[PDB]
Amino acid sequence: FNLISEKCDILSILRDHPENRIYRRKIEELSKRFTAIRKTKGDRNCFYRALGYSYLESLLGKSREIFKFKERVLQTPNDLLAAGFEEHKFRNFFNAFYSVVELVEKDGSVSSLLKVFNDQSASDHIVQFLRLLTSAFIRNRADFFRHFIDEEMDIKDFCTHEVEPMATECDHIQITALSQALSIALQVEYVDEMDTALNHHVFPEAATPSVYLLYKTSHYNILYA
Ligand SMILES: *CC(=O)/N=C/c1ccc(C)cc1
Repeated sequence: FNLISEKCDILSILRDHPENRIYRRKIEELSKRFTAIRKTKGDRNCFYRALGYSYLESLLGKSREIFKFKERVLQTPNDLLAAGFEEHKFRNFFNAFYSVVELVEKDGSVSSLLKVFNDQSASDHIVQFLRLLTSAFIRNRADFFRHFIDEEMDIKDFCTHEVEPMATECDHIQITALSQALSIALQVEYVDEMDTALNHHVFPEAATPSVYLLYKTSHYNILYA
């Protein structure tokens, strides 16, 4: 369980910030709204790894939602090809993501899903697939990211340097892009060391979330409502 942990009580993370007034206040508040947490390894891949695991976990036992997600995943090779990725270079990463989706359908257990995401090889193939898909979806919608995010940014250089490579950190653009690319509704809770309100953002704005993440000390952990 070195990449994604077992579930722990929310108040168990007080020990990560001992004798810190502001962290203690916000974790106590968070505990009023959430019951449990899973921790992720802080290796620069934790956003992709957390979102991937938590979203597939939320599908277990839901036969219609699994059918619809499988249908979308089968079309993602077309997104990658439209953005200029070559099939023989994405094949190994697509095949690893499709395999874990069939595992959700066929096997249906938390234990089996958690083993794949703690297997360094399988888990890293999954993360690399999610990074390529994020890149593709941004590149195919460059005017949308320029219009609504940043009219001055260089989209192709940004994807090359800050999306595709393993261990590169995320920002709002990557979160928005992967959310839209797989139709995943997610809520991020923010815990920083300023004397401010505990606050959250939902991606996309309207939505009812599937997934809850805690962003704290540059790190994304998984929350349970
Ligand atoms: C999301 C992820 O893997 N974060 C890792 C991390 C932890 C701490 C710092 C300072 C940078 C990156």
